[PDB]
This record gives sequence, structure tokens and C-alpha cells, in this order.
Amino acid sequence: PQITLWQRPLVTIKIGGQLKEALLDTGADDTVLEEMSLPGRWKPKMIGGIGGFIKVRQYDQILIEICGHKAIGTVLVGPTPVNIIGRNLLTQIGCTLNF
Amino acid sequence: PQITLWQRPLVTIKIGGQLKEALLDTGADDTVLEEMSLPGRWKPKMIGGIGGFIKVRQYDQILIEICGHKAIGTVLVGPTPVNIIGRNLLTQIGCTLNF
Ligand SMILES: COC(=O)N[C@H](C(=O)N[C@@H](Cc1ccc(-c2ccccn2)cc1)C[C@H](O)[C@H](Cc1ccccc1)NC(=O)[C@@H](NC(=O)OC)C(C)(C)C)C(C)(C)C
Repeated sequence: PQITLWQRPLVTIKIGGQLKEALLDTGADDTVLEEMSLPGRWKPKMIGGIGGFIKVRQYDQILIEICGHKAIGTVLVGPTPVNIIGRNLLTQIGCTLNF
Repeated sequence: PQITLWQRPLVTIKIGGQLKEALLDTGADDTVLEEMSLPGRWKPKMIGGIGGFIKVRQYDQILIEICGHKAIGTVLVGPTPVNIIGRNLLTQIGCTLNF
């Protein structure tokens, strides 16, 4: 669809059976979700924001539906205040910025 | 224009006669620029992201040009790793998320 930016671009996502709310974020290279269970093994990764870095677990090839649109790719899990859909998955669902 | 997301959405902005590179950031409430000088009064503000909060300087009613689009709004200045155009200004230039 078309999402204007007067409010936070919060959308519904489906991941490992559960429905959650996520922020669509063009300012993020990666996708980062709050603490949860995912299948397979994970690698270590550190990701940086405005106030410093956090330690997250990296899962690969994770199935995730974003607002009707399927995506399969990298999901990081850790102590983020918000669920963040970053560019790795925004490109898969054909997301672009327009004006 | 239509900005894709394979790479970071970095555009040229004009603020205080200075040309600067900034990140178009839908996941940001506020607009935050690295250390620079601006005219007028200011208030301190605390803003949070991944890893926590930083203290910044809040300037009101600042004019910014983003890809030749004029816009007026609040500009925060402080020790951010990157120049960031948040939703408060992206709405002014008519910027939408599409897929
Ligand atoms: C309401 O709070 C805000 O709007 N905070 C904004 C903010 O931090 N937004 C983040 C989203 C966010 C929103 C709210 C909170 C929050 C905090 C406390 C309480 C509630 N919510 C936290 C994060 C996502 C933002 O796009 C950020 C921009 C950035 C990019 C690169 C370096 C520093 C900052 N992206 C990241 O942090 C990403 N970093 C990255 O890609 O590095 C290359 C990730 C996400 C991958 C680490 C801001 C500060 C830019 C205005």
C-alpha cells in the first residue's frame, strides 16, 4: 500500500505463528525484533544506534510476513525497545521511498 | 523521485547555506544532525534509540532543503553518528512509503 508518515509506520507482521507489531524503518540496515524464539542456529552480531551498540542473535532464512507480503531472510533478536523491519526485508517486499 | 533500498537512502540536504549528506529515516520521530551551528534559541532534549539516550540541542522553525524540496521544522543537534531526516520533516516534502 501507501504509507504516509504523520504517524509511526507501524504494521502487522507474522513470524513463527505469532502476530506482532513492527516499525517500517528505512534508517535501518537490519531487521531487529524483541526477545523471542526462532528455529535453527544463530551467530553473534552487534548493531549500533543513536545511543550505542547492543548484542543480538542472528538467525538466517527466517520466514516472515510483513503486512500481507512474504519475506525470507535475516532476523536479529535482542533487547530492542521496538520491532524493526529494516532494509534487508524492505527490499524483498518491493518497498521504496517516494516524493 | 523514487528511492529504492538496496543501499542506504542518503540524500543531499541544505541547511544554513551548508550542503550536507543525510539519511532519510522513516523510523525516526525527530530530525537529528551532527555538530553544527544554528541561529535562534534552543532547549536541551534527550532522545533515545538502540543502546539508549543522548543529550541534544533543540532548534525550532529551521529551514531545510532536501532534494530541492523546502521544509520548515524542528532540528535537533548533537553527538549522533549520522545525519538523520526524521518523520517531522519527511511529511513536509510529501514523502511516502510504497509497496
Ligand atoms: C522515538 O524514538 C525515535 O524515533 N528514535 C530515533 C531512532 O533511534 N530510531 C530508530 C528506531 C527506534 C525507535 C524508538 C526507540 C525507542 C527508544 C526508547 C524508548 C522507545 N523507543 C528505539 C529505536 C531507528 C533509526 O532508523 C536508526 C537511525 C540510525 C542509523 C544508523 C546509526 C544510528 C542511527 N537506526 C538504527 O539504530 C539502526 N542502525 C543501523 O542501521 O546502523 C547502521 C538499527 C535499528 C539497525 C540498530 C531517533 C533517535 C533517530 C530519533
